[PDB]
Amino acid sequence: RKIDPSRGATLGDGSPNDMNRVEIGPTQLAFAEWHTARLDLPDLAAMRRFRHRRLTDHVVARGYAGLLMFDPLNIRYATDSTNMQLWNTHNPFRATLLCADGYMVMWDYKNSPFLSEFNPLVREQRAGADLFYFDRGDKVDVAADVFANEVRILLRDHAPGLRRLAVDKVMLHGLRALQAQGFEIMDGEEVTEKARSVKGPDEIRAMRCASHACEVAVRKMEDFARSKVGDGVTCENDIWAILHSENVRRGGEWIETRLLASGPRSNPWFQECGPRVCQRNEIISFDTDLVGAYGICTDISRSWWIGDQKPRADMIYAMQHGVEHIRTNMEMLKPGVMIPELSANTHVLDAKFQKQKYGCLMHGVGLCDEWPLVAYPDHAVAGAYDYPLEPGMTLCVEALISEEGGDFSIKLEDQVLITEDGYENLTKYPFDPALMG
Amino acid sequence: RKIDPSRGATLGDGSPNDMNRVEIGPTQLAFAEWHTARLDLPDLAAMRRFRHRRLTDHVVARGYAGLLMFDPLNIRYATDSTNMQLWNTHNPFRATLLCADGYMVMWDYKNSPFLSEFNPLVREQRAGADLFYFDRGDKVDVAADVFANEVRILLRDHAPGLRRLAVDKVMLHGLRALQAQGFEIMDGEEVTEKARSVKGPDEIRAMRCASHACEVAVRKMEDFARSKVGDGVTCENDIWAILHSENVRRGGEWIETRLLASGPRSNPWFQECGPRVCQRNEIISFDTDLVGAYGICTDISRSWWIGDQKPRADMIYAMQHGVEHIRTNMEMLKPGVMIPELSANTHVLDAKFQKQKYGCLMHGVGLCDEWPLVAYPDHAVAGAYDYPLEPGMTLCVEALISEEGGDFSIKLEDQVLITEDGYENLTKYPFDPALMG
Ligand SMILES: [Fe+3]
Ligand SMILES: [Fe+3]
Ligand SMILES: [Fe+3]
Ligand SMILES: [Fe+3]
Repeated sequence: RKIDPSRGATLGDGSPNDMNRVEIGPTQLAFAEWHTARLDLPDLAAMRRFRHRRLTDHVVARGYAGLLMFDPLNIRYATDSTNMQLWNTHNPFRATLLCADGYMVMWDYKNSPFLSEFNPLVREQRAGADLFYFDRGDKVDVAADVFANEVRILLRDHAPGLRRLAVDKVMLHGLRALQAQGFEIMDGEEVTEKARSVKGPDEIRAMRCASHACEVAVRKMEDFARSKVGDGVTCENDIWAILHSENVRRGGEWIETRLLASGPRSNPWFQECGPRVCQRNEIISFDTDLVGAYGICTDISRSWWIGDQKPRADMIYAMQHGVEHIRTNMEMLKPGVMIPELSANTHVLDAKFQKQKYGCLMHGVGLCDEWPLVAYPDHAVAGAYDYPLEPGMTLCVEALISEEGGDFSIKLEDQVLITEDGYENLTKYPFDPALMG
Repeated sequence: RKIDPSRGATLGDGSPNDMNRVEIGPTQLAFAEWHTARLDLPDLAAMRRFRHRRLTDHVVARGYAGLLMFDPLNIRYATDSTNMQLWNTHNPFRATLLCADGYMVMWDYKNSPFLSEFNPLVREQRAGADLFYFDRGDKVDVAADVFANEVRILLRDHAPGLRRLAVDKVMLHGLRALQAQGFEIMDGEEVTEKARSVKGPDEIRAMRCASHACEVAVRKMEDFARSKVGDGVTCENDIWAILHSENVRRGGEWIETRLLASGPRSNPWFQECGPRVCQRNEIISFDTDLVGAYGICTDISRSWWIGDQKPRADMIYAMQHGVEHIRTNMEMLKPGVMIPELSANTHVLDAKFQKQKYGCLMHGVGLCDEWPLVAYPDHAVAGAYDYPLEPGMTLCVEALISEEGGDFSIKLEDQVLITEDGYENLTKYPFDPALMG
C-alpha cells in the first residue's frame, strides 16, 4: 500500500513509498502543491549525509573527541530523527554522540529505539541518557555515571587519546559525571550553530519546499481573516488557528511563538495572540516563526489591513518604510561581507521608529532561528560575530516599524539565501496592497 | 471595549475585562462552554499567590538562598507569564529568580519587559539573562558575569548569608559565572517538581476548565474522523489538525508529542502522526499530551474504531483489558500511599502485553507531564520516589495494551485528582462503544 502508487519503491525524496512506514514527512497535499509549483524534492539520504559530514568536519577542525547533543533541534540536525520533539525541548530524555571519526550513537527513549533506524548514519540505538528529576527521582547520579562511562568507552574507541567533549546543553548531574570520566567539556552550541550555518544543495531544496507550504498556509489564514473579520466573534486565536491546522495538514511540526496581534495590541510588539475579537479597519500583524515541512523553519512576517476604508496615512508610511528597510538591507547580502559590516551599514530607520525597533536586522534560519544574529549598530557587540557570509547561508531580513506609544506596528520579514554572486529572496508572499497604498 | 460587556471591571477569573489588555487567556468560546458546564473559574491572582507561597516555602524548607529558573515551564509556574514559550524551551533568553524572602525578579527578552507586569509578585523586570551562542556569539562570558553579579547582589539583600542557589537548568557559561560569585549550585528541578506536585484550590478549578476544553476539542476531532475516514484522502495529520485548531480556539498553547497513529502504525507505540491516509475498519489510537487553557496540561489517551464491521475480538479484549488496568490502579489512589506501593500493587497485564507496556502506570501532570513517575515493578528504582501521595496531587493513569509483533495498540489514559478521602477522576471522555463491545 503506497503513499504514491504512481511511483516505485521510493518517493521522489528517496523515502520509502509505503503508507505503513515508520517515517513521517510531507503529506500528499504538500507533495501535490510542490509538483504544481515545479519544486525539486530534497534527496533525504544525501541531505542527512551532508549534515553528518559537515558536523563531523566541525568536530575534527576543532580537535575535539566528539560532540554530545541533548537539544532536540541539534539532534534533528545530526540525525533527522524526531521523537516527541516539544516534550524533548524541556525534558532531556535523548542524546546523540558524534565521535571524531564520524561514528554516531543515539540514546533514545527506553521504549522507542526504532525511531532513528531509518538513518543508518545512526550506528547504535541505546537508552538511559535521561538524567532529570522527573525521569529518575532521587536516583539520577547512578544513571549519570552509567551513561558517562558509555561515552568514555565510545570515545576511547572512536576518538583515542582525545579529552575534549563539546556538549550543547546538559543537566548538572550529567556534567559532573562526564567531568569525572576525565572529559574537558567544551561549548557544543558554537559547534552546532556554525555547522547549521551553511545549508547543502538538498537542505536548500527542502527549504524551498517548506517555504512554499508555509506561504500556502498563510494565504489560507488570510482568506479566512478577510472573510470573517467584522462578524463580532472571530478572535486573534481563531485566525491563528488556521496557520496551525494548515501547517500540520502539510506535514509541519509546530509554531515557536504567539506573534499574531490585532488592533492596538500590536504596539508594543511581542504581545501574544489571544481572545481579542478582531475588527474591521484594523491592522493585523503577525510573524509565522514556523517549523514546517521536512522540519524546516519558515520565519516570515506580514501586516494586513482588513476593512473597506483606506488605512491611516501613518500606516501606509510605516509599511512602505519597512519594505524599504528590508529591501535595502537585503541588497547588502553577498559572500565575504562580515556580519558587523551588515550592522554598520544598515538602512537607518526614522527617528520615531528607532526606540522600538527589532532586536536585530537579520538572523540565521534553518530548523528554527539560528546563528548568526545581526544586531543594529547601537546594540552590536564588538568581537561577537567576526565572520564572513558564505554561500548556502540562509537569513531572515527583519523590519519592525513601531511608533513609541503608538497605535499599531508594522512587522515585515523575508527569508533569503546567500548564493555565489549575491542573494536570492526565497519569500514570494505579497505585501498588503492597501497598506502599500 | 470589554471581553465580557455582561460584567464589570474584571472577568469571572479576576483578569481585566478589556479586549485590548496585554494578558491572554481563554476565549469567549471557552468561557461560554464552561459556563454551560457550570464550572467555577479560577481566581488567577489567588492561584498565582498560592504558587509563589508554595515555591517560596520550598526554597526556605531547604535552607537555600534562592531558586533561579530558566525552564519556561518553571517560569510559568512561578510567574504565570508566557513569552514565546516554545522558542524559549530551546533558546534560554528568560530567567526568574525567587529569593528566600519571596522577592522575585524576571530577566525577560530585551524588548518585552511588559509581559510579566500583570503579576505584581514579579517585583522587577530586567534583561540580559540570555547566555547562549545564538544571542551573544563569542561574547557570552562578559554577559554571564554581569548577570551573575546581579544575582549575587539580589541575594545579599534578600537572602543575606546564604550561599546555596538551586538552578533548574543553566548554560555552562552561566554555571561557571554563578560559581565564581561563590554560589553553591543545587538541583532546581527537585525544588520545582516538588512544588508543582501539589495543586491549590484555584489550580484545581483551572484544570477542570482546561480538561473540559481539551475534551471538547477531542470530540471535534472524533466528529471529523468518523465523518471523513474512508474518503481515501484524509490522513493522520488531517485528523490531528482538528485537535491543534480546536485547542487554540479555546486559548490552548501547544501539543507536546505527535502521538496519533492509525492502523498498523500504532504497534509498536510511539510512531508519530503523519501522512498515512486512514482507512475504514482500523483503530486510530492517540494521546492528547496537550497544553491547553490557562496553560494547564490535559494528557489523555483514547483508541477509536471507525468502520461498519465489528472490530476483531483481540481489539475488544485489549480495550477491555486497558480499561480494567486503569480502573484497578486508580482504585489504589489515596493520600498516604507511597509511590512504590503503587508500583508493587499494580494490576498485572497479561503476558502478551508485558513486553511492550508503557514506561509507567502513572505520572504527575500540571503545566505538562510532571513528577512523580510511577514505574511498573520490573523497572521501579528502589529509593528513587520514597514519598506519600498528598491531597491536591493530580496524576494521569496509563494503559498501553500492545501485542509484541502485533497489529495495533490500545492506548488509554485518564487524569485524576487526589482528594482527602481518595481520588476523583477528572476525565469524562467516553470509551469507544464498538471497541468496548
Ligand atoms: Fe520571525
Ligand atoms: Fe525573525
Ligand atoms: Fe499521555
Ligand atoms: Fe501520560
